[PDB]
Amino acid sequence: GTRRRGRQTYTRYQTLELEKEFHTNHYLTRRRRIEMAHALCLTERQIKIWFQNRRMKLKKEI
Repeated sequence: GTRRRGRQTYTRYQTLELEKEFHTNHYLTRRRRIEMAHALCLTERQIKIWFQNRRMKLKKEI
């Protein structure tokens, strides 16, 4: 039905579960990414995007 959805946003529930994750680990593995697809209930590539935009927005660690 709806496979080609056009949305470039994220919900608090996602931004949160994604924030804490990036805080604990810097790099996400293949299996680790899938583990998030369940809790977050999103595509496997969706997570990569949040990491590509986030990791790019920030730099180094204070």
